Order: sequence, then C-alpha cells, then structure tokens
Amino acid sequence: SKPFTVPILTVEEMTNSRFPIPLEKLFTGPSGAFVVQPQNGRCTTDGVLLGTTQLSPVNICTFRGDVTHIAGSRNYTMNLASLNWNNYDPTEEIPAPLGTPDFVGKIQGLLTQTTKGDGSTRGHKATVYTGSAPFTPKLGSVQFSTDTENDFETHQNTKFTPVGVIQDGSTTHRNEPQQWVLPSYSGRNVHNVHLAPAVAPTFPGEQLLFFRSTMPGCSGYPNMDLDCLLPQEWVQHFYQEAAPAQSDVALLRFVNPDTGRVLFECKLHKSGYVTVAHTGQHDLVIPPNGYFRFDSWVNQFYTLAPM
Amino acid sequence: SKPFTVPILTVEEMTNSRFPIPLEKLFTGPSGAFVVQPQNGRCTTDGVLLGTTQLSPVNICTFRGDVTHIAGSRNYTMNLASLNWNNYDPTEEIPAPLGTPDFVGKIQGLLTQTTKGDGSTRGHKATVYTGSAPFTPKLGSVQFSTDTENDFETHQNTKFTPVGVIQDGSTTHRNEPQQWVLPSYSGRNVHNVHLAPAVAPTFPGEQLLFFRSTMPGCSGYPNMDLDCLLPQEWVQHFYQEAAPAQSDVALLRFVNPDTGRVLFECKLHKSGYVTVAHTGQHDLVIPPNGYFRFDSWVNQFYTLAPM
Ligand SMILES: CC(=O)N[C@H]1[C@@H](O[C@H]2[C@@H](O)[C@@H](CO)O[C@H](O)[C@@H]2O[C@@H]2O[C@@H](C)[C@@H](O)[C@@H](O)[C@@H]2O)O[C@H](CO)[C@H](O)[C@@H]1O
Ligand SMILES: CC(=O)N[C@H]1[C@@H](O[C@H]2[C@@H](O)[C@@H](CO)O[C@H](O)[C@@H]2O[C@@H]2O[C@@H](C)[C@@H](O)[C@@H](O)[C@@H]2O)O[C@H](CO)[C@H](O)[C@@H]1O
Repeated sequence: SKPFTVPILTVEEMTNSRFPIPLEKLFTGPSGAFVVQPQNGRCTTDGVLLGTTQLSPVNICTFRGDVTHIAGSRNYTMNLASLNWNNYDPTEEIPAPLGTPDFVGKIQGLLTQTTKGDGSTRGHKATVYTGSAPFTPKLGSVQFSTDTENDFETHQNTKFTPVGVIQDGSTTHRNEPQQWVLPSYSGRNVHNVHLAPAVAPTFPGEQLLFFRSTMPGCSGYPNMDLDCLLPQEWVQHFYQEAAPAQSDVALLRFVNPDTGRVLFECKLHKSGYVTVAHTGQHDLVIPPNGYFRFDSWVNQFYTLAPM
Repeated sequence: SKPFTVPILTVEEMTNSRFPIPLEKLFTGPSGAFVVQPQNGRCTTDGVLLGTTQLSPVNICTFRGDVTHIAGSRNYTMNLASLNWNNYDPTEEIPAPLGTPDFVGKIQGLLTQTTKGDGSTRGHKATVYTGSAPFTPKLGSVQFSTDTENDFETHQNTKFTPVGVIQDGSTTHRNEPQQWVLPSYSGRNVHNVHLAPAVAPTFPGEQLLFFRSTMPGCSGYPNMDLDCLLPQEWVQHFYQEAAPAQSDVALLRFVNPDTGRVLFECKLHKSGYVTVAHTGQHDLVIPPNGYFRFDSWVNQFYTLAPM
C-alpha cells in the first residue's frame, strides 16, 4: 500500500475546515454533553470527502445565487446557485450544498452583487440565522437580514462572504452559536440526510483532539470557539494522496524539531478524527515549529502514552 | 534530488494567493503595459517564500491590532500586531507584514473587535485605501474608513477581514483597483524593500499564464480581475516538499484525465511563475477535472508547443 502521511505544516500554518480562519491551537475536552457531528472538515484518511465537505478553504460558509426582497423589511431570500453560478441541484446525495454552515448560529458578513450589464456593484452587511425556519439550503433557499430595503437587484449574481458570529446581548451570554448543533438543512421538521457520522472516543481515558480557532464576534456576547476534526489542509492532502488505511488508526507523534523530542502521541482514526489520552479540558501548549508525523498503523484500542 | 511535483488539485479546487477567494480560470495575455511584481503568491519551486508571502489562504489582506479614532470622522488608525497578537516588528527583512495587500485599491470588509473583560463584540463595515498616505503597514500603521464614530474601543484586539473592492462611480469605470501597482508600504516617498522581483516572459512568443479570480465588488464600477502567479496550494506544497530545481524550468503538461489527452504544456520557472506559448489575451477553456503534471526539467528557452 502507498505510504500514508500527514502534512508537515504547523498548526498555525493551517486553516479551520469549518470557517475560513486560521487554526490557533489544539484543544481537548470531554464530549459527553454534546453530539460531535460536524459536516465540514470531514474526510477519511484515504481521501473520501464526507458530509458537506469540499476542498476550498475559502468556500466555507459562503453562499451564491440571486436575491429577492421581502416587502416591508430589510430581509432578502437567496435562491442558491452552484460555485460556477449554475442552477443548484437538490437531488445530489449530500446533506446540503458543500460548504454550507454546519452549526446553528447567526453568521454575519457582507452580501455583494454585480449587475452584469454595466459592472456596477454593491455591498451590504448581512446576517444569516442558520437556526431559522427560512434556512433551507438543501431546498435551495436561505434568508439574509441586511442593512438595505432597496439596493439589491433581482436576477443578478450575489455572493455572501462570512466574517464572524453574533449573539443577542439581552440574553444569556455565550449561549450562541452552538457549534455542535447541526442546522436543519431542509427546514423545520424535515430530517437531515447523507450526514457524516457523529464521532466520539471509544477507548477508556481518551478524548477527541480538536483543531481550534476563535471566530470573530460582530455583536453581542457570542461563543466564538470553533473546533474542527481535521485541518482543511489535511482534507486537501488526504484527497490527493489517497493512501489506503492499513488499520483503523494511524498513530501520530507530535514532534518538536527544535529539541528533537516527541511531545505527545495521538490516534488519527481512519474515518477522519483524532483522539488523545487525557481526561479534562486542556489547551495544549505547543512550540511554533511543532508538527504531526505518521509513525505506524495500530488498532482502535491501542493504549496511548498520556498526553 | 528529491522528485519535484505539483498538486493534482484542479484549478477550481484551489485558492488565489493574492486574495481569499477561489480560483476560477486560467488566463494569458501580454504584460508589456505593466510591471508584474506581486508580493503575495511568491514562492520558489524548492519552497522558499518570497515577498510578503505566507502560508495561510485566509490570512491574506487581513489586518490585526488595536485602533484609535480620528476625531471628527469615521476613520480609525490601526496599530498593527502580529498574527498571534504580539507587537509588530518593523525591522524584519520583509516588505511589509506577510499577507499585506500587494495592490493599490480600496478593499472593503468588516472590522471586528472583542472587549477582553466581558467578551462583548462589535463589527462594522470598513475600507482600507492602500494607495493612501496613511497606508504604512511596514511602519506598523494603517487607516480604515468605517461606518461608526464611537463604537470601537481602544486597546482591544481588532481584526479586519477583507471581502472585496470598491471604485468611485463618478470617475472612469474600472480604473481601480490597479492589481499590478504595488502600494508604498512605508508611505509617501519611501522606497519599498525586500521585494520579490518582477517577472516577465523571456522567450519569444511566450506570455505569463495567470491563475485568475474575480474579486467581489462592493460599490461603484471596480476592476475585479485578480491574477496570481501560483495557487496558494502550490505555495503550501512547494514549502513542504522542498524538492530541488534541476534546471531553470519545470515543464508541466495540463492533462484531461477524462480523455487521457494533454491539452497544453507550459513552463514553471523555478523562481515561481508560469509561461505559455501564446500571443494575445485568452481565457483558457479547460475541463473541470483537468490538472497540471510535472513531466521534466528543461532550459529557460525551451520551445513549447503552442497553447
Ligand atoms: C446596527 C446598529 O445600529 N448597531 C449599533 C447598536 O448595536 C447594538 C444593537 O445591534 C443591539 C441589538 O440588540 O445588539 C448589540 O447591543 C449591538 O451593540 C453591539 O454589541 C454590544 C454588546 C457592544 O459590544 C457594542 O459595542 C456592539 O456594537 O448599538 C451599538 C452601541 O450600543 C453600536 O452603536 C452599533 O453600531
Ligand atoms: C454608504 C451608503 O449610504 N451607500 C448607499 C449609496 O451608495 C453609493 C455611494 O456610496 C456612492 C458614493 O460616491 O458610491 C456609489 O454610488 C454607491 O452606490 C453603489 O454603487 C453604485 C454604482 C450602485 O451599484 C449602487 O447600487 C451601489 O450601492 O447609495 C446607493 C444607491 O445609489 C445605496 O443606497 C447605498 O446603500
């Protein structure tokens, strides 16, 4: 079998696979109070994309299409198009368009538009509430709240570029976004389909290891923590390499090339997530040049040295 | 020598190295009316980053620091920090902080901020004019025009996330941005330093081959074309692989795995740019699964089959 590898990029050189921001740190914690089932940043070690995962680090939480104004408001409905501006196909066997947000929250950014005829352009602050009834990306429609009642034109290509998240400051602080709560991609009382599975540690004394970023906050008191299971660069790497998994777990060592010593070891499960031997919440302290290295194929219940 | 390779990702699976948006197409044209000296997306084939190039696809045209309000306006001065929020060091031998915009234009996005004490947040539309006298990123300072006169706090971490570009619609359409005009990183009448060199075809009948995207337009009639010399994924790949160049030019073939036939060939110069045998402006038509493949090391003046 073709030898398996992970990139040698450091954590801070890599990108969150769930929102277009750099990775900041590694974090581990118990995950019993939630279901860890993100749909972006999902890929097997042999390169099979899962859920709503696609390859672009900058086509995550974006939308494209044309918009229609909702009378008596600053709200616009976007009829979704594909990345190359073609009609959206709701019958593809995916949960929602690839790159669709995979958490319930209020994502703020800019809605921009070009008029084809003369190249005139416009841009307005906009928010999408992924927990709202009109959030139906699998059906081909989402709604944005904006700062205009009349500037956007119909039947002109329109893009949403995400920036960060908001919260209602008159309610309990940090109560949203909820990063581990999937939206209902087809709206209220319709089940999600074609999902990447939930993940959890399976061996005693282990926890998931998360690749963590802090989303920009744009209003209120949001929970800005965002954990992904794989860096976007790992998704791109496995997709290209397509090296076969020789067991259920790739043992990785995290090495400091400065001192030449292994800092810790972890399990990269072939379905695309990482666990470590630790109990409790912990922000890992790592050197800037630290990187992960594949060392060997082991079994699911291999006993790791404590992190 | 370690074998040289380029990624097998397709054009549409890759990212512009000069602005955080996907690649759309390949473009070639004559470049005599301009100096092609971009500072982002610059890397040798053996993995040496040049100019202001860094590794993150989502740390391009971003800024971070703290802000001070300019009385009697909606303008804020940002005192720049590093990616990990440390003091900026102007003595590093680079043209400007890595990821600094490398063109003269008006870049619009959102300026966001978190108050450390309570986690309160705020976000406002903001524009940076990279041709303006206060655009002095190499000195550690840039100015933003915003939509607020009082909401941003002092001595709190503040981020700018870029979205697109604007133009003054009362002046000649598409006269800005000017993608091939470098800002003056230390301001008026101070020479830029430590630049990646300008590039140009050197063999008769050749033109640069550009990796092209369309920036979102946020107001007016901007020129939204943006050409990079290398995809960001190629920068990341060469940085990791560090395969030695065995001649001045890596001959690449662009292959359609569908039909099994080579579509065209091109030269990847070891200093990190591509040329093709063509005269005239041309949007290349390529199949979605088309990709580049390294075939052999050749000399600078190797004669390519016409594109
Ligand atoms: C759209 C607008 O006019 N924004 C103002 C407004 O912003 C408020 C407002 O949107 C309320 C709505 O419930 O939500 C927040 O209170 C928001 O303020 C934002 O969040 C608070 C916690 C602070 O961090 C604040 O600085 C931030 O802007 O009023 C505020 C001033 O209170 C600003 O004037 C916005 O521009
Ligand atoms: C900030 C604001 O109030 N924006 C309005 C305004 O926007 C104008 C204005 O900013 C002028 C300043 O010289 O620049 C443009 O004209 C801009 O309009 C934008 O560009 C034109 C070419 C159109 O594409 C327009 O749709 C776009 O918004 O007025 C416009 C209406 O003319 C909107 O009301 C903005 O919200």
